[PDB]
Amino acid sequence: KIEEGKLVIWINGDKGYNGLAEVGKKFEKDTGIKVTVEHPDKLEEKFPQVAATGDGPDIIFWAHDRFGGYAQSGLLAEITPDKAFQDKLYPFTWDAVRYNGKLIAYPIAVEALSLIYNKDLLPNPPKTWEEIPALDKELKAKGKSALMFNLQEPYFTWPLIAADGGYAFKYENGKYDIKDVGVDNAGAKAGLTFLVDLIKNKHMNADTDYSIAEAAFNKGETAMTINGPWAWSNIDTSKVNYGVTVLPTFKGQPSKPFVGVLSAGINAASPNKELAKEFLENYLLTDEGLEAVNKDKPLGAVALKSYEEELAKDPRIAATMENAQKGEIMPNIPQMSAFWYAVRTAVINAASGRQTVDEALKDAQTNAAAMDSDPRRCMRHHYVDSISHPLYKCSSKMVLLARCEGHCSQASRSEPLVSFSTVLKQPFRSSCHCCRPQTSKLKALRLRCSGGMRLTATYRYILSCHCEECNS
Amino acid sequence: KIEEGKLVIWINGDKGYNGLAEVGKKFEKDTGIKVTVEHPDKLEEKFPQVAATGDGPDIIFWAHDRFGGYAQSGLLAEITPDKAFQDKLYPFTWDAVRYNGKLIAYPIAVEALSLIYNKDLLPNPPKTWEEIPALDKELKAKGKSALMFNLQEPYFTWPLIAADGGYAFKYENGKYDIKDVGVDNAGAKAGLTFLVDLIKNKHMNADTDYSIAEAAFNKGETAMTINGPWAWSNIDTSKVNYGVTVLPTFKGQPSKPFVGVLSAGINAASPNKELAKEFLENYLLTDEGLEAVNKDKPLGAVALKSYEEELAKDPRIAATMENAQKGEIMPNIPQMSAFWYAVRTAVINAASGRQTVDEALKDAQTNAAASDPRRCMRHHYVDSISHPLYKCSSKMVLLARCEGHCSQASRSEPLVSFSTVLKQPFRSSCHCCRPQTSKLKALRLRCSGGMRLTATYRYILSCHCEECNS
Amino acid sequence: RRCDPIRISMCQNLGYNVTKMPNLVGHELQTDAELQLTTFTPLIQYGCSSQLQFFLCSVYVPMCTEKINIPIGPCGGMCLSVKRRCEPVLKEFGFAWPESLNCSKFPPQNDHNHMCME
Amino acid sequence: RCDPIRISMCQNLGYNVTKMPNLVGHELQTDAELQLTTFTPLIQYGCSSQLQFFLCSVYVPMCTEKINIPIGPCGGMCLSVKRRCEPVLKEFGFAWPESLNCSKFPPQNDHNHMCME
Repeated sequence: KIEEGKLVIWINGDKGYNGLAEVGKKFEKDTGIKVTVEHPDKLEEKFPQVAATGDGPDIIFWAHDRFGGYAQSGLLAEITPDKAFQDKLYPFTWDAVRYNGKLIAYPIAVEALSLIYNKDLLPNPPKTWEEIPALDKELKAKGKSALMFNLQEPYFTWPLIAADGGYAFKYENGKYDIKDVGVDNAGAKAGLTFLVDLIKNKHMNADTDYSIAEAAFNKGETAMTINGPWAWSNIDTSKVNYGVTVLPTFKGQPSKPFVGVLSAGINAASPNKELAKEFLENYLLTDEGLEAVNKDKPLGAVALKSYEEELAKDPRIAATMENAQKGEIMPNIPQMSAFWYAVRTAVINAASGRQTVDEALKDAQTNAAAMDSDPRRCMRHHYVDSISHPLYKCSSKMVLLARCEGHCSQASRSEPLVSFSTVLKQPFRSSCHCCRPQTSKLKALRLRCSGGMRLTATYRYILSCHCEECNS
Repeated sequence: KIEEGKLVIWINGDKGYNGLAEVGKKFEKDTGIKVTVEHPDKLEEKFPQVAATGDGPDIIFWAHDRFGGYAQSGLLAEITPDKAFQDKLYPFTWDAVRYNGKLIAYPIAVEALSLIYNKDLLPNPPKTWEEIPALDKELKAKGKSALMFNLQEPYFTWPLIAADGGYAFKYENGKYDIKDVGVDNAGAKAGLTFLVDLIKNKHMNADTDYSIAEAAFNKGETAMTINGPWAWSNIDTSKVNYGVTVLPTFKGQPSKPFVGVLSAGINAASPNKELAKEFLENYLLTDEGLEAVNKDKPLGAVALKSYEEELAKDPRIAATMENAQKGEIMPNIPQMSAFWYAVRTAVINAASGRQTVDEALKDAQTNAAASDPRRCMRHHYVDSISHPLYKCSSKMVLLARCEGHCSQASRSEPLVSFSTVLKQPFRSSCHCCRPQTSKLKALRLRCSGGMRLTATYRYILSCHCEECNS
Repeated sequence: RRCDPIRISMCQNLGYNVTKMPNLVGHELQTDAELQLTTFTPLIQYGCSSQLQFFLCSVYVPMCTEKINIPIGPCGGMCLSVKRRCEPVLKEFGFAWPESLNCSKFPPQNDHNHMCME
Repeated sequence: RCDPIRISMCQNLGYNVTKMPNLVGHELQTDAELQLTTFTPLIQYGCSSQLQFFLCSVYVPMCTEKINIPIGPCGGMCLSVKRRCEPVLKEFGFAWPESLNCSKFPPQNDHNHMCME
C-alpha cells in the first residue's frame, strides 16, 4: 500500500500544518499532482514502523536529531541538491542533515535558546557572563534578581559549560566520534565552576526549575532568563515589555546552546522521489512557500537566506539565528541519550555541594562516554543443537547450549627444570592458560522414544568461562 | 642526493639496455629531459641500500617477485594509470605488480615454462599428461625417451602438481594469505602421485637435473623437455628442429607454471614521478618503444596487447603467453622462501621412494610455516646452576625455553552423558607451547667439603604447539 | 525467513552475533532500541551486576536462530540475579526497576518446553 | 650491559640483544648488515631452514650482561647448514667462506664453551 503519482506528507500538529497544505494546493494547481498533508499523533514513533514495511509518507517533517536513526536503518532517501541550491540555505544547516557524508534531508527551520531580558528593568543587556554577579547585587538592592533559568535540565545549563571548549561528541568529518567526549576537559570545567560560584554566592538557587524560571520573569521579579521561541506566547500574556538577544560571552568565547533543525526527508520506499524533491526545492523553500507555512504557525528562524533576512527584521528571530550560528548542533547519534542523565546528575550534585566540580564531570566522562568489548577474548558463546542418542532410533528436541571459546591473553611457556641427584624433578615447568568453564550447572532431558523407554540425557550448561591453567 | 629535473634508469645487463637507451633518447628528443640508462652489477642488491638513504635511480627494472620486498620497505612509489591505460595491458599482469592494494610498478615482459618438443622425433606434441607413458614405450623401442626435465628443483616440477588444484598461497584480493597453503590437498596429491608413477615405471629417472635435461634434448636423445625462453639460444646451436608449445593437461586441467614478470617501478625518493610516469606510459609501453628494447635483446612475451599480438606471430612467444595466462603468478612475499625447501624436500623424498606422497606433502604443509613475533618459539637465556642445600660453586650455563601464544583458540565443549558411569563433563581443546625435541645435558659442580655431584637438565632443541592433555 | 546481523555497537561482542526484531520490550527496529539502551550506560559502568550488559542485550536485541521461529531471551533466573544486585543501586540514585524488564514476563528456566539464556 | 639489535632481519629471534665487535671482524652493526644482505639469494633459495639463525648468530651474536664473552653457534649447527648450502653455493659460483669456518666454533654447548644449537 504505497502512493504512486501523488504526494502525502507527515508533520507534527504543533507545526503549521494548514500552512503547508496551502503550498500543497499550489503544487496541485500547477503540476496536477495532489498533495495530502496530515498530522498523526506520535509520528516519530509511527515513521520507523510504517517505512520499514514499505508503506508510510513520501516526505517526513521532524527535528534533525531523530533523522540520524532513520538514516542508519536506510528509511530516508539520499537527496541531490546542486551547488546552486545548496547556497540558498545557510552552510551550518546542511551539516545538521548529513549521515556518513550523504545528505538525507532538507533543512527548514532553526531552534535555539536565546537570552530574554526585561526592557523596562534593563534597557541594555549584558554582553558578558562575568558582569552578571555585579549586576545582580545592584538589582538585589531593588528587590529583584539579574538572571533566573531552569538549572535542572542540562539543555539550559549547557550553553555556559560549552562556551570555553566543552562538547558532547566531536564532529570532525561528517561523523560523530562516540569515544571523544568533552565534558571533563578544562573548557567545560571552567564553565560549570563559574555556574557553581553563582549558586553559592546567592545570585541563584540550585533548586530552580522551569516553572519558577518562567513565573519569575513573567511577574517582573527577574531581569533576564533563557528560553526558546516556544515560550514567547506565555511572555506575551504577562505584558512584560521584553526583547530577545544573543547569549552572553563566557571568558570572551560565545555560549553554545544545542541547536534543533526542523528538517524534511524523503522516504526510501516512496516512488515519487522526483515529485517530492521539486515540492521541497522549488515550491516549499521560497519566500512565498515559507511565508504560507509561517503565517499559520511561526517557524522562527529559517534555513533559506532570502526569507530569513526578511524575518530577521523582527529582532527576536535574528537573536535566535545568531545563537544558532554560534551554537553547538545537537548530535543525531543514539548515544546522545546517555548525555542527558549524565550532565543532569553532575550538575545537580555540583550545585547542591554533594560533589565537587572536578569529580562530577569525571563521573560524567565515565558513565556516558561510549568501551567496546573484544571479539577474540575467552567468552561464553551460545548456540542451539538437537539432542539425540546415536544408537537409538527415536525422537529429538531442540535445546540451548553454551560453550567456551577464545584466545587467552596470557602467553603459554615451558622452561626446563634442573634435576640433581636425590632431587629428580620434572623435565619442564610449563605454564599454559586454556579457555574453560568457571561455573556451570547440571541439565537433563527425558526423551520420549516410542517402542522402548523414556531415558534421560545429561549435560552441563556453562554459566561462565575464564582462562585457567592447563594442569588443573 | 637524488637527480632532479632529469631521469636515470637502472636495468640488468642481460636485458636490452642499449635498446632502452634508444627510447631514453626519444624522451630527450621530445621533452628536453635527458635520460641516462645504466646497468650496474647486482643492482637488486644495490637498490635497497641506495634508495633507503634517499639516493638511487628514478625508475628501476627487475622481476616482480623482488618488488614485494622493496614495496614493504616503502622504497617504490604508487603508480596511477587510468582505466584506459590499464586496458592496454593484460589483466593478469596487473595482479603481479600489486602490494596491499596499491600498484607499485608497470609490467613489461612475461617469463613462464613451456613445453619444448622435437619436431623430427615427434611432429605433433601430446595435449595430455596421461598419454605420455604410452608414448614413451613406443620411443623406447627406437632407443629414445619421451620426456626429460629438471626434477630436482620445484619450479620445473610444480606445473604438474598445481594442475588439479594445488597452490603455494591463495591470492584472492590483491593479497597472499600466508595461512592458506595448498600443497597437502587432493589436487597436489594426484599430480605428485602421477609424477612418482612415471619414475618407478622407468619412463623417467629420479636423479635427473638441469644439465642432463638440456644435454638429452640437444643431442636428440629425448623427444620433449620443459624449460623457459632462456634456454632457446642453446637449442638453436644444437641444430635440433624444435618447437615451443602449450604445456600438457593433467586430468583435463591446465598445468600451472610460476610466472615471472619483468616490471618497471618508480622510486619513492624520486622527485620526477610525473616525468618518469610519462616515459613508461607514453614512450616505453608502445609498439615503437618495446620494439626498440626487443631488438637489442628479446623480452619474449609482453604485457601490452598490441605489440604482443605482433610478437605472437612467432609461435614460441605465443606458447609462452598461453602458459603464462593459464599459469600461477609467483608470490612476491618473503614468506615464499619457505615454500622452496619444503617442496624440494617432498619431491626428492617422493621420487627416491624414501617417503610416501601423502606423508611428504603433509610435512611440507607443516614445515612451510617455520615468522610472527608472538608465536611459540625457542627462546635462549643464561642461568647460573647451583645445588640446593649444599653450598657449592656455580657455573654460568646456556638454557633454551619455549614461550609464546599458540594461534589456535582454546575451547571447552559440553558432553552428553547417558549412563551414570564416571565420565568427563566437558571435552576441551587447548594448545600449549611446549618442547618438541630435546637432549640431555650434564654438569659437574666442584663442591669443596664433599664430592663432585653432577646436575642433569634437558636442553631444548625445538618447540611446538601441542594439546593440553598430552 | 532467516535472521539478521546485530547492528548495535555495545551488543555486538556477546555469545552470539545474530538477532531478529521486534525485540522483547516492544521496539520494531534496532536504531530505536539503541536509543533507549544507552541510558543504561551508568548502571553498566557502575557495575552492580557483571551480567547486566548481557541481560540488557538479550532483551533489547535478542538472540535468534534460523532453526527455530521464536527468539531467545534471558530467563527469570538471570533477571532475578541481576535485579537483586541492581535495584538497590537504582533506588539510591532515584530510580525503580522498570516494567519493561519485568522478571515475571520471562520464563522460569531453560526448560525442555521453553528456552532461554542463563 | 648489552646493546639492542639494530639489524632488521636478525631482530625476531631467540634473543634481542647483541654486542660488537662480532665474530667475523665487524666493529659496528651498520657494517654487519651491509655484508649480511649478500646472503639474501641463499636465504631466498632456502638451502637450510636454520641458515638465517646461523648467519645472525655469527654476524650479530647473542650476548648477556652476566658473562663477558659473546654467544655464537656451534659446530653441530654449522656442519648441518654447510652440508645443505655448500652445493647451492657451488652451483651459483661460490664456495663456503673462511668467515663461516666450522672449525672456529666449538663442538657443542659444553661446560667449558657455550653456543646455540
